[PDB]
Amino acid sequence: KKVCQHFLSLQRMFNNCEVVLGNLEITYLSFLKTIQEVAGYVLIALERIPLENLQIIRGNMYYENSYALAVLSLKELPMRNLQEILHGAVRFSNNPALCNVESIQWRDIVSSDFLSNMSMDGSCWGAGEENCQKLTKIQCAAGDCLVCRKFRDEATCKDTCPPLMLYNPTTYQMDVNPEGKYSFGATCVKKCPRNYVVTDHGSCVRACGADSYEMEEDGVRKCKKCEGPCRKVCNGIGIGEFKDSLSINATNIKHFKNCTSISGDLHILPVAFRGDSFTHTPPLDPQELDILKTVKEITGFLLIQAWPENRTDLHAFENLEIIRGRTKQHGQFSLAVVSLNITSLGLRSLKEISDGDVIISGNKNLCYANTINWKKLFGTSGQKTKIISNRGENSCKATGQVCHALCSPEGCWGPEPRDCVSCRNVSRGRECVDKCNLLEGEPREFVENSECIQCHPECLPQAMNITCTGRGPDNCIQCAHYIDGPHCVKTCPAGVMGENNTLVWKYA
Amino acid sequence: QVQLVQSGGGVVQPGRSLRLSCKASGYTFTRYTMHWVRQAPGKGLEWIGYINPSRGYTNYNQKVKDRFTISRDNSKNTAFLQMDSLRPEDTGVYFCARYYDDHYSLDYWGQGTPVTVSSAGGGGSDIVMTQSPLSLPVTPGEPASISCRSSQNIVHNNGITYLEWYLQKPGQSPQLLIYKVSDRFSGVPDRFSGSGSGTDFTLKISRVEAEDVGVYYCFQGSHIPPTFGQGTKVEIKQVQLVQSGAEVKKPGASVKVSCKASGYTFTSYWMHWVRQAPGQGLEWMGNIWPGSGGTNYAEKFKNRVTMTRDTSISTAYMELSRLRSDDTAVYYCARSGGPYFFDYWGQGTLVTVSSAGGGGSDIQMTQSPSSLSASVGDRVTITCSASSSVSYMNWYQQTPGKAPKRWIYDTSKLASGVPSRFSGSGSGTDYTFTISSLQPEDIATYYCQQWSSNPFTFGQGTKLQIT
Amino acid sequence: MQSIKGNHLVKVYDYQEDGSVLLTCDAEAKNITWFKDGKMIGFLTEDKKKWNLGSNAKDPRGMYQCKGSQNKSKPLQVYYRMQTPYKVSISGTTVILTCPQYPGSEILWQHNDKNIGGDEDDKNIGSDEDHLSLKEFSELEQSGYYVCYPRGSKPEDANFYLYLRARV
Repeated sequence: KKVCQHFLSLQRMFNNCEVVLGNLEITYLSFLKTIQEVAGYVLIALERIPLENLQIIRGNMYYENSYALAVLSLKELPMRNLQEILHGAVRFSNNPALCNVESIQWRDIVSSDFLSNMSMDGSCWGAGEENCQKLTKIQCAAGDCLVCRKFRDEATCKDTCPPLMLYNPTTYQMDVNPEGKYSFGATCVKKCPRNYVVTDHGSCVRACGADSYEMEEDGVRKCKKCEGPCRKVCNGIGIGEFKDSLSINATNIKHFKNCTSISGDLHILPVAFRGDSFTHTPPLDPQELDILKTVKEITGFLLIQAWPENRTDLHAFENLEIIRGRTKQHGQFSLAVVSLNITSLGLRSLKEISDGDVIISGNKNLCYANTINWKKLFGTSGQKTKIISNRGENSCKATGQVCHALCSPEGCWGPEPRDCVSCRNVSRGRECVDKCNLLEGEPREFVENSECIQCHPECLPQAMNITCTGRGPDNCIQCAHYIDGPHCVKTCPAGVMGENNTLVWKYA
Repeated sequence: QVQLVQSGGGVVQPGRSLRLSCKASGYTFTRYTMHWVRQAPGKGLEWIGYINPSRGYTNYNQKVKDRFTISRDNSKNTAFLQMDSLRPEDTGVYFCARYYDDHYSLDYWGQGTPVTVSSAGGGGSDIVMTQSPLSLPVTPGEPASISCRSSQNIVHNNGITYLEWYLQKPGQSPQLLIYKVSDRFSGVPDRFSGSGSGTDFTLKISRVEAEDVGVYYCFQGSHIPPTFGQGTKVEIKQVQLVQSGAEVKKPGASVKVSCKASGYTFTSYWMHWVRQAPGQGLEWMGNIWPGSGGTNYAEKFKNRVTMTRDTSISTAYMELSRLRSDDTAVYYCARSGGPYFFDYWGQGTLVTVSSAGGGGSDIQMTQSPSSLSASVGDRVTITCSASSSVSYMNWYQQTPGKAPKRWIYDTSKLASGVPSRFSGSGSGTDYTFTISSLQPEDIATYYCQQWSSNPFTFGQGTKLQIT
Repeated sequence: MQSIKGNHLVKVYDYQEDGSVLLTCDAEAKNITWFKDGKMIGFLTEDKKKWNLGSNAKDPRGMYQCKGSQNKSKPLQVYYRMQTPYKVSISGTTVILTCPQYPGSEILWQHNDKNIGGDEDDKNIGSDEDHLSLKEFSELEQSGYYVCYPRGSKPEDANFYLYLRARV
């Protein structure tokens, strides 16, 4: 059954659509005749339009508000099948050329939405008396229902398809459903068809790039939620639309909004914060530099030759995560903070300066720089630092701007425990505390691979021994809330799905 | 069959650069000298020069000696003609011809390529910054107002009307006066003010002193090429970038006027390099972000200028090669700014380049009659008088739309295929071409040519028609 | 070279049994008056007409010109090594010639009325602007009359020919 969402385009992309999961936006010849059931609205804007097979209007959108049947200014528009517009209201308005329509009532075709049922210009329905209204009410709606209330897999009417995942009390665990069925439109499919990618709600949609990301964890592409920023390459300074550009220009800063892996070389150069005259770029508002903070890789050479002075750390690249120098500025430098005014270099996560060497010079007020051990940062043996001319090391130590002693000897890119390459003790996420909440601590976490792992929150902290050994409430030692078999859980399963979607009482 | 193929012609805006190719076939390209000749609409043949493919030795007509460069590729049997700063006067059909030294004649001529030098869009090429007053002299303490109108809307996509009015005191570097349309440059006294919108803008000098005296020049900004306007010379009714010293070079030569820079990170402010023709306004010439050696050359000099820099020594060089007569200008080397273009400027390096007579005599040939109508069978006699004794005279036939063809060589020898009814005679400064019996196929233009001295000089051409 | 057309009436008598340089005057024999560097060096009243420059071992050199009843003929620059004239330089076995008049046009060279310096297929004969280079100069082969001329003009129209005799 073909599907769709200029007149020629819509007539070719709507002609054979046996069902359209989008909207029936027929605006402005007899190209539609077998549009069976539509999960959405119908923007009818035209005098002879068959539309005969239009059976169910779901109003999943509305023109302005509950406007499922928007009409205007079609006596031979025999919507005889248009018998039940569900979850919507009929805006059957501006019917000047419509005949045989006033005689037929306009209310039995909608249910419990007569409040928004406005219409203005037993009884036959459409053009030609051969058609009748065929009242059936005064779960089928189109008259083993022909059109189901919510989901009709093959012939049955079901409110909801068989889930892709069905709990296994045999595993004492909420498992997948062997009869797993994605709900394509209104029919359940074992395999998500139409090159459609499984979506969060399960209704495979052909586009879930919003607030999510596509994944392929099986033979079918799936849309996964966007972890932080999800991947979104953007051409960088030097390559692509900015190929001639000389910096992150202000007329260039915005287009990198939510740019994940800037593919060129970000090179924020002094003219930029100065703003340039010959290139016509207004001054980049110093707060706007926060845009690039979503950066998570910079496949080029980042020569950041000034940042706003009122900020004491290069906080704007506080997510730079690999600085692979596919090109290297002067072929020798990969991370090149040169003559800034930053207190600590502070690039809090850069843990693979892949290609070039790193020169961090001129930083007259950068102190935590020297203690960093750049060998673990360099990725190839030809990398060699030149971290020079910084703030005086002896003066730094005298002034006390030395790393938190809760930091391992490898150094630290900034004074706060956030900026420390590795810790003397283990770490609780970004920072690195003295001690995990092994017995005392509200988070009551668990140490894992020199890292504090906050417990499954559904687990009570324990005051005699360690609270929870490992991740997952299965690993939780204390669960004052209910515990599900050998696992702890929020609450017991009752409205669960079973062999035939049976509500598993489980235990009390 | 020897063949000369001209390619590369077309329409270009005046001042642009043009490169033509002449592929040689049917002979050893290196054994005969190659000459290029231009045929303008309505004018006779003009010799441009020659280049020896075996030696690379080239000679040029003085009128183009400084703007054209004659090149050739022995590996491709093609001669290259690089024409720069094209003027409307260069419009015409350009022809390449093979010189047989044995007959002292161009026996093989290419079909030619038409060149037309006209501006497709003058307004697009240069947002005409006409300024309403011109050399307005003003008594001190008066509310001066100088208006300039931009040929288009100066309203950039950013929406900032990137306008200024930079002043150059007599014998001093340009300095900026109004930061944008009505703001003020730090250090610019508020006595200056200005206003404008769309394409019309104007500057107000409420109080005028000796300081304000000078020329105020309105630069444009939204258009890609900065383009300085006519210039209203107001009369009466740290970082320092050092330019280099005054130099005089000769036509076709090159000057590298240096620009030493101190007080700013040289590789942190683009060192755009304006030029100020005597008797003409400023015109942006090119830029170079000293960091990376990028050049953004201007169209009017697009194939003649080369801007390099040594960030090491904190000096920026700019070698303008193939200098021409009108190139004499003082390359004020300013530092292109943040919100104000051309912020602080150098001393300026004047470079006056002049030429000599360059064979002004260009010993001339005169042909008579200019147009001749005769009946089929009539005897036609064409005379060619030389301003000076020429050892040998040549006659060339050009049918309309056809290249010149060698017809008579050595002042009496008929080219291969030339009918015996044509005859050439003469000596010294008098030569005659006689057609004993006119034929309809003889309708064409006849040009006499002297080769005793460069440049080759052609007679004006005799238009022969049949009544 | 061999021709006297162009008022190049002065030619060298290379019919000497001894290494003496005899000069001949192609004028209507009535009386030949000989000049050397503008100054007259002899006046032959009938009888003899050739001018003996002496033995070639003394390296005779100068611009020699004669005159019969007509005006002075064009000079013959003699340069033995055993108006601006042509410049001759010897360095080892290399003979280099400089054209006296080099207005910047393509200068062509001819040796005993035979063009030279044109083809690049000769490693020992190079033409560089107004300089013609003769490497491994052959006394018996490369000596004789030489002349430089611009493209388009006649060698006989040159102001004077050069007679070269050098032992290297």
